[PDB]
Amino acid sequence: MKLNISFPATGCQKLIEVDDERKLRTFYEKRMATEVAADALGEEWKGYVVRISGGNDKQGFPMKQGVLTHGRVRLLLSKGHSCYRPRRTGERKRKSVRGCIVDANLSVLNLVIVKKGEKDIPGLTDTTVPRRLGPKRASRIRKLFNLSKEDDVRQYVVRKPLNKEGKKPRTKAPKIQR
Amino acid sequence: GISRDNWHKRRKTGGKRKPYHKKRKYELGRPAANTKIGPRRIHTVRVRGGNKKYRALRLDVGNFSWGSECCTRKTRIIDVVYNASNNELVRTKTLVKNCIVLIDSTPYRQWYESHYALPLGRKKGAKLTPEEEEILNKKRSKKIQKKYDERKKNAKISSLLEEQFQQGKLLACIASRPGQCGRADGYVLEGKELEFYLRKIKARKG
Amino acid sequence: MKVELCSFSGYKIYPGHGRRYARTDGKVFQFLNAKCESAFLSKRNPRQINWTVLYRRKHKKGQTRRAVKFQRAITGASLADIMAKRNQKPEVRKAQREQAIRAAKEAKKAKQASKK
RNA sequence: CAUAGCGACGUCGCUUUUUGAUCCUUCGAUGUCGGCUCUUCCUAUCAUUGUGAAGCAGAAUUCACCAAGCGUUGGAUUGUU
RNA sequence: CAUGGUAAUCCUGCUCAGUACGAGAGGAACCGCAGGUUCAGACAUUUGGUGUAUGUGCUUGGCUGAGGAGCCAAUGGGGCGA
RNA sequence: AACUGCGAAUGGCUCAUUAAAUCAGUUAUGGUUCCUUUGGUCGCUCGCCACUUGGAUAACUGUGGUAAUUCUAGA
RNA sequence: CGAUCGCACGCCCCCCGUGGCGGCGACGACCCAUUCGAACGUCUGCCCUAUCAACUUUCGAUGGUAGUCGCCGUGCCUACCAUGGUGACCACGGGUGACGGGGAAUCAGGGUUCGAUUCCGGAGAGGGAGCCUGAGAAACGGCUACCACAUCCAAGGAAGGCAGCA
RNA sequence: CGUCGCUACUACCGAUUGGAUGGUUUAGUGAGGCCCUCGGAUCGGCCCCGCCGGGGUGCCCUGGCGGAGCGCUG
Ligand SMILES: [Mg+2]
Ligand SMILES: [Mg+2]
Ligand SMILES: [Mg+2]
Ligand SMILES: [Mg+2]
Ligand SMILES: [Mg+2]
Ligand SMILES: [Mg+2]
Ligand SMILES: [Mg+2]
Ligand SMILES: [Mg+2]
Ligand SMILES: [Mg+2]
Ligand SMILES: [Mg+2]
Ligand SMILES: [Mg+2]
Ligand SMILES: [Mg+2]
Ligand SMILES: [Mg+2]
Ligand SMILES: [Mg+2]
Ligand SMILES: [Mg+2]
Ligand SMILES: [Mg+2]
Ligand SMILES: [Mg+2]
Repeated sequence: MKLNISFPATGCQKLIEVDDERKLRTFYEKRMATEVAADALGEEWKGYVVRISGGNDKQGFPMKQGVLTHGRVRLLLSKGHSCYRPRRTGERKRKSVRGCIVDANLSVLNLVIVKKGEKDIPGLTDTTVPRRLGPKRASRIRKLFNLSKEDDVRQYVVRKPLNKEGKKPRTKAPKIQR
Repeated sequence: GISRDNWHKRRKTGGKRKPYHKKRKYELGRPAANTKIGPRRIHTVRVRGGNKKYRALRLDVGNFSWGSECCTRKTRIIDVVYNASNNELVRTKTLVKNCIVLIDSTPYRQWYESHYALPLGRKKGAKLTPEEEEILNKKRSKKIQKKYDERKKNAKISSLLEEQFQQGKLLACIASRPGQCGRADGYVLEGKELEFYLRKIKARKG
Repeated sequence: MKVELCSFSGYKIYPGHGRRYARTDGKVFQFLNAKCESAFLSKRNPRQINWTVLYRRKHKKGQTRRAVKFQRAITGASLADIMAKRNQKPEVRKAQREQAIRAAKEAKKAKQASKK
């Protein structure tokens, strides 16, 4: 049962291959969006509290929050529920979804670290990938650079420097709104 | 679903009519609102043309007009006392268009002292003195007292309404349609209609 | 030691215990004893029988605020860069606004000269 | 090709599970058919064990020997045997 | 232990083997394995039956003034039941 | 590319159903709704952001599941 | 009771010197009117059949009263009442190898047959049934369920609707 | 002209509580949608307030960890 491990404060999600029942028993019979101390995955995962954020069934069916069962059910899914995007407006389609309780019968199990452990997981907590593009709204950059009122707002926007080999150098700035 | 078509009915001669099409949307129906009495709960349904209808599922207040006195106050509905259509609507306390209900007389009373300067519904007085003492005397001038005692000659209320004010509850007939407008507006029963409904309620019980 | 099954009452059914019932529609049920089997066959609802597990969990028998935000670097502006930008409070920003205002002032004087 | 398997014309026997023949016992009474149930016995063996023979290539079948240990059923119609 | 009784029986499938034999069509057997039929001797862990433990609920008519607790109706009836 | 808006209820096909039903002419909606167009109306209301307020989500980066789909999940 | 988007850009400067004014549009709107309509209504009109003469009426049949619901008028539905309503001037039932009409064939006059078929109106998308969105659908080159067919599967599931053009 | 005898064809009656395929329905079961009454897996705001902080001057303008107020709420 693979584990898709992701740390939001740095990004750098990674997939973990484990096959030990004893290691995975700490997750069993836990609902989604619950924080469980992931200290059963050896010494390296000690001191880690992780949140169960979802997964997929043995047949690739994603799990839906609030189903409150183990196994698969069929639900009439409307716009904006989960596990479904409407092909046309107002369309609702019946689909199969996995329950929120996790057991051995899964392919993956999406996990999100809530609080940091005592050491650094290799390839996970390091090499912090930045957020690509900064705020576009004027208020959202006022909050980010702590502006009071109208102090060089135009030039305090984030400029995106992009380079390619055949490209002649140039910077890119967004059209700031509101 | 619930259809309001005329083709499922028999012909005037009694012959069986055969439908030439399956059920159409514009000839639909919807479940009854069944407006009870309780905390305000109104549901919005979409209707033909994209307009809006209000399903008053539960109501507690309604705008009832005195009529004779041209007094229109937002008061509280207590219970349903009589319904011409069905007795079960009285038993289940369901608000429909023509059922008559008991409503509080407090705002109408307050308007009556504030306009006519007469006790109404009181038994002996001297019970709300820091307000009624002020509103009886008012130490007002000659012209204001001239207006007030000019308004005394027409300050007669029917003994039936006087009894209802003594009891503290007026009985009034709804005029709006809950489940269509989502409110319970109405008018205070008085005169011959009040006597007719009083005789109906008396003949029903006791 | 085999696969453990659950009954009409939700109890564990050990190997060699109870019966198993396969319906025509393709559903297979297993019962712990003839009491549960007779209750199921008489179409009695387990949520209304006091000793079944479903009733116990229906009647609850026997059994805060968090909001944290982090600051991250942006492509083209590191954490050091954004800290340098956002920590210009001690009247440096006043210098920026006043110099921008006076620069726009000579710009507006040029506009007035070339306008009328 | 008489005799693998049959056997005409004749002729010698065995059995008492057929029906007769007789009238010895029973007429101061031996309860008279069939079915059901249940046990045992016979072999003139349908099957099964071991065999011999064939017009026994195999398969199937037929004849015979030792042989009665074991088995020989469920029903429609009929009181039926 | 004298003596007496005595009991086990038959079939099918797989393999041998589409093999031997046969022009072909067809088509075995010995050893081995897995099971059944009839019979016999038991036994109740499980499944089923019984059930007046007159065990525990439900319920009709009646009776103890009512509640509670009960009883009668040749086992009142019914569900589950050691 | 995607979010949003609009269209997708027109067109095309066929004649099974349907015998005061459809339909044809006539008349009514003073018993109803109406996208769009066009034209009115939009300072009529006395009542520490307005030099412009808040949050999320697409598209996008990355990690995947299922044999499969115009399936989608986590970050 | 507009926190929207483009186009050229101009005017006032006393108070001053950074602010206030301005045109052309686009988008937008509660409501009204108009347009496109749609929906239910009024009167008259349809082939054969009595070896179909009495139908409707508990479960609405005809009407009244009060409501419910519907976009609205109405038994559309509910409650309480009344006993009505339709028929030899053919009711009701059955058949149709019946979608209706504008029309087509035949042609003294009168008629008799045919109109699935390009225009108008209606109905349906395999048979039913139920809904989301939207002004407008009971939509099917939208969804859901059953029934009948039927596609792929790694057997755990998934996907269907040519009475559109070929 | 009719019976009778032969050969064809066409219908008719006929035990068989005959047979088949449509259609309309009683009754029982009853998927699914819609509505109502509940329900509450989760997701947010306030009360943050264990603290460093604080400025018109312990009396916070709050710039964050953090417990969680174990409530009010949508
Ligand atoms: Mg903009
Ligand atoms: Mg003699
Ligand atoms: Mg004797
Ligand atoms: Mg004897
Ligand atoms: Mg012998
Ligand atoms: Mg011996
Ligand atoms: Mg023996
Ligand atoms: Mg009793
Ligand atoms: Mg008692
Ligand atoms: Mg007796
Ligand atoms: Mg029993
Ligand atoms: Mg629209
Ligand atoms: Mg037809
Ligand atoms: Mg035509
Ligand atoms: Mg047409
Ligand atoms: Mg249609
Ligand atoms: Mg459809």
